[PDB]
Amino acid sequence: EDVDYEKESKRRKLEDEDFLKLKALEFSKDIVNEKLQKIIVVTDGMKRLYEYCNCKNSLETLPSAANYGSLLKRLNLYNLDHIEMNVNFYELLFPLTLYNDNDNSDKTLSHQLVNYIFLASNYFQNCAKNFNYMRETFNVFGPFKQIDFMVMFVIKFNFLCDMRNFAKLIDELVPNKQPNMRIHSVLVMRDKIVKLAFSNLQFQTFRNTKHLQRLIMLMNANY
Amino acid sequence: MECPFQIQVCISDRFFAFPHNLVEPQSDVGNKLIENLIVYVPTDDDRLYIDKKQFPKFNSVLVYRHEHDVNIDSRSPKKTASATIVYWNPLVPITEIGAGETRVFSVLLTNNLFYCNTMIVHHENPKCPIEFTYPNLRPIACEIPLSHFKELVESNDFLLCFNLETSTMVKILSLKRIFCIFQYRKQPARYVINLPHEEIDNLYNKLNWERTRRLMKGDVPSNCATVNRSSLKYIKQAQSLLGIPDYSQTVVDFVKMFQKIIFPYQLVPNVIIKLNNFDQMVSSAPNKAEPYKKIRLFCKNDSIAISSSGIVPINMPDFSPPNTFDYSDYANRTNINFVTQRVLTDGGFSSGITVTPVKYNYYL
Repeated sequence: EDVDYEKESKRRKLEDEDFLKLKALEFSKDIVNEKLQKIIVVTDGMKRLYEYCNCKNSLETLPSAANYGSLLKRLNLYNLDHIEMNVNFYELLFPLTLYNDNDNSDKTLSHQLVNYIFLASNYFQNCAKNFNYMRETFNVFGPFKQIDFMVMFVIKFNFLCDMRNFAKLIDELVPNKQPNMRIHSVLVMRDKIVKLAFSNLQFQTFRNTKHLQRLIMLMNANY
Repeated sequence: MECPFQIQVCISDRFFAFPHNLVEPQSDVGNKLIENLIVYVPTDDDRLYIDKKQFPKFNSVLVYRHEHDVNIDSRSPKKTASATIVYWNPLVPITEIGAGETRVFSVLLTNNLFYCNTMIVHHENPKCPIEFTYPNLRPIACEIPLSHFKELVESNDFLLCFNLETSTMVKILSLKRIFCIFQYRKQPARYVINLPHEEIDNLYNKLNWERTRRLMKGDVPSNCATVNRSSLKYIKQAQSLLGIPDYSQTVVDFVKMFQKIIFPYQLVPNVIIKLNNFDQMVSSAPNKAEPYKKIRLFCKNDSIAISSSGIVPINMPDFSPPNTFDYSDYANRTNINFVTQRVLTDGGFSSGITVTPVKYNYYL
């Protein structure tokens, strides 16, 4: 017999060495980000919606969209109020921060990421700046009960096409298990001012969904 | 205060990382398992490391920064068994509890946690780390743990900082975490800190209280700790007056060097005497002017001990009130004076001479 615990104490002593190795394995990069996987899945993951998005250059309004706006009139059948009027912004863009630029990179990418972030920020700032103008320029095609939601969708979709392109530039570079602290915080504060812009909007609002429902969920940060 | 009934504390330095494994779904009597779970953390930053996927046992998991309310403040917190609750390294008392016994897993015993059901699962880390100060360096952010993960594996020369607003509690917490991970590290890396540090010596005193608190239930580790300024400068002067082969030489070096010789002379080194002398508190203690803390020093198999004041017999109050007293027929003022006159005459010395007869404790 050996009733004393010291046997198990020694066993713990042994185990302890592993601790650091285990933790390091628990902090190494991760192979892929399922959020980006979901993006790639949904991108043209529903009937032919890619082909309408001829819009480009990330800084454009009513780029001959009226052709697509006709099909948005047809979409007007749906209760487009299911669309969120707010932009999830950070709550979608978080996965992009899971990249230590010191590795799997020339350390150059984060710069372009911040540039794209400020781009989209100014985009949405102009959207808030001119929404009513945009309302009228598309109301040209006829008022609709949910024209506000239609405009919101137009904005979000046109953004999303560029977002798809931008993501496919990175093309599933290996992410870290955790985001960059400073990039995350910068995103956080810029999202603060962005939601402040939504507050400054001060507007008020004016099933066979499953396909378009996929993109609606994705806009609404379904997970 | 005290911990409310039906709450338990588990200390583990390992809890510096979130122990995703251990927790199990609580259930009420009647096996009413509560897969709804909510967790509370010092900061939103803490959430960024913590993964929902680790807990298939639960269908519903949520996490929030703690905030110290007012209206619920009670010795007995509010109860809500409808959800399991966890607090991880909490700073401040909690006013609400989950299903069944609530449990907290934390590195650090706050005073709030004293009168509490507590377990530690402790283990000794043998490797004491060190500070160093030169006035190459690794700039370590003063708060974020894993920002420099594996850098703390690779290097040994760690610079530290803080932002002005920082809660002292947060400072202590981060420092504790760093020291634990260092004690796990295989070599004594060197601290460097860019702060006025007087408040850091204050916080060190806090750490002393904390370690004692632990030791109330603890592993009695031989944990290294030091006075950091008075001592520091003194030892620096000591080295300077000696030859300085290494201005970076650790104190423990000199300590052990004297250890080599103490027993053969059976008497107390002045270095160790000045230690436990010029600490504010753990010493002769200018905090309260307490030289009364004389050291009784013992060694294996001895029939006797070495006091601050000479040999003593074992387990007795340092000096007998009775003795072969210093009978005044010696130490007669008159005799002392005469001798002094003789001496001064011979020396041709005008000033600066004083003498005192010796005195004796238990033994002569």
